[PDB]
Amino acid sequence: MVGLIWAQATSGVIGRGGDIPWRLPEDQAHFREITMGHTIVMGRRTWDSLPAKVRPLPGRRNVVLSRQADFMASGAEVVGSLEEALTSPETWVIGGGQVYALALPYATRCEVTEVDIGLPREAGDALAPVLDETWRGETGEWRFSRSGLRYRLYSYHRS
Amino acid sequence: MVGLIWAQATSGVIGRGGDIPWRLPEDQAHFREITMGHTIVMGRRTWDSLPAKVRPLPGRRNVVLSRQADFMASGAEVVGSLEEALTSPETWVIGGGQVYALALPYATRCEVTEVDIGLPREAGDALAPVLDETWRGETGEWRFSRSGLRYRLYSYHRS
Ligand SMILES: NC(=O)C1=CN([C@@H]2O[C@H](COP(=O)(O)OP(=O)(O)OC[C@H]3O[C@@H](n4cnc5c(N)ncnc54)[C@H](OP(=O)(O)O)[C@@H]3O)[C@@H](O)[C@H]2O)C=CC1
Ligand SMILES: NC(=O)C1=CN([C@@H]2O[C@H](COP(=O)(O)OP(=O)(O)OC[C@H]3O[C@@H](n4cnc5c(N)ncnc54)[C@H](OP(=O)(O)O)[C@@H]3O)[C@@H](O)[C@H]2O)C=CC1
Ligand SMILES: COc1ccccc1-c1nc(N)nc(N)c1C#CC1CC1
Ligand SMILES: COc1ccccc1-c1nc(N)nc(N)c1C#CC1CC1
Ligand SMILES: [Co+2]
Ligand SMILES: [Co+2]
Repeated sequence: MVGLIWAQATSGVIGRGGDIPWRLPEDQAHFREITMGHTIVMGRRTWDSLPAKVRPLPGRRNVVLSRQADFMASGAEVVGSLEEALTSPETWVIGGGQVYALALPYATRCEVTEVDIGLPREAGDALAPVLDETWRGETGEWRFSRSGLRYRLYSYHRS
Repeated sequence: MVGLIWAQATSGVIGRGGDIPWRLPEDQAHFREITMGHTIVMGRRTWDSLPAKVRPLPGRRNVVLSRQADFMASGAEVVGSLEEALTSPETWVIGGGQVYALALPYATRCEVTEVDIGLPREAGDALAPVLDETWRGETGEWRFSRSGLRYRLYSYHRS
C-alpha cells in the first residue's frame, strides 16, 4: 500500500523558502501516528531542510529520493527511483512537492491536513498535488488547534 | 495492515437475529469502497447471513473463519485460524462480533459507521468491540441517510 500524507493551506501551499509557513502540533502528532513503524519516502530537498537533530525520523525506515547516485543521507537509504523505495506492506510518501506529484500515480490513499490560513500561492511555492475524480474522500470535522488555527482532516482513497 | 470495518447503533449493537436492524445505502457504498480489491475475512455466521446469491463479494479475496474442517463456502476460502488469512498488504475484517474481538489485537485501523438509532442491547445481540486508550480516532460530521437515520463515520488508528 503506497499512501501520501501532507499538510496544506487551503490554497494548496505546502512549503515556502525551504520550510513550513505555520505550526500545528496536532498535525505533527497525526503524521507521527500514521507513519510510525512504516517506510517513509522523502525528497532530497525535504531531507536537507530537516535539522540533523530530527533526522532520521524515529521508528521508521527513512528513504531519501535523489538523482545523485552516490548521495549519502546519514541514517537513511538513498534511492534513485521511487520504485526502489516501495517495498514493505506500507509505505508513506512524506514530501515535498516534487515527490508527491511523482508518487501520486502509485498511491491508493492520501491523508491530508487542511490548515485554515489564508495563505496565497506565490511563485516558487511547493504545492500539494491535484486530486482527480478517482479520489473518494471523507471530510473530517473542523478541529481547533492549540496554535489558535482551525484545521480539518481528509482521508482520500481510490479503487 | 489489518483493519476492522463495521456499522453500529449508538449502543454498540451490530447484529441481531443473524441480521442487521437497519439498512443504509451510504454505508454499503463506504464498505464497498474501503474493502474493494482486498482480502475480506468474516466469521462463518456472517457468511451464512449472505444470500447465495451475492456470495462471494466481487473483487475481493473472500475468506471465512470456521472451526468446521468440512465446511464448504462456495466462492471463498475457509480457514481455521485468523493468522492463515494475513497474506495480503490490506486485510479487512468485516464481522461479525466474535471475529472483531478475535482480530482486534492484530488491527491498526477501525473504520466505524455510527448509526443514530436508539437500539437497546438485547441478550443474543452481537456487539462492536471495545476500543481502548491506544486508539486515536478522526470523527466526521453527522449526515442524513436517505433511510432517514443520521450516521457518521469514525476512522480510528493506532500505530
Ligand atoms: N506536508 C508538508 O507541508 C510538507 C512540506 N514540505 C516542504 O516541501 C518543500 C520541498 O519540496 P520540493 O522543493 O518540491 O522538494 P522535494 O522534497 O520534493 O525534493 C525534490 C528532490 O527530489 C529528488 N528526486 C530524486 N529522484 C527524483 C525524481 N525522479 N523526480 C523528482 N525528484 C527526484 C531530487 O533531489 P536531487 O536534487 O538530490 O536529485 C529533487 O531535487 C519544503 O518547503 C518543505 O518544507 C515537505 C514535506 C512535507
Ligand atoms: N457491520 C455490521 O454491522 C455487521 C454485522 N454483522 C452481524 O453480526 C452477526 C454475526 O456475528 P457473530 O454472531 O458474532 O458471528 P461471527 O460472524 O463472528 O461468526 C462466528 C463464527 O466464526 C467462527 N469462529 C469464531 N471464532 C473462531 C476462531 N477463533 N477460530 C475459528 N473459527 C472461529 C465459528 O464458526 P463455526 O461455528 O463454523 O466454527 C463461529 O461460530 C450477524 O447479526 C451479522 O449480521 C456482521 C457483519 C457486519
Ligand atoms: C507541515 O507538516 C508537518 C510539520 C511538522 C512535522 C510534520 C509535518 C507533516 N505533516 C503531514 N500531515 N504530512 C507530512 N508529510 C509532514 C512532513 C514532513 C517532512 C519533514 C519530514
Ligand atoms: C450493516 O452493515 C452492512 C450492511 C450491508 C452491506 C455491508 C454492510 C457493512 N458495513 C460496514 N460499515 N461494515 C461492514 N463490515 C459491513 C458488512 C458485512 C458482511 C455482510 C458482508
Ligand atoms: Co483500498
Ligand atoms: Co500504521
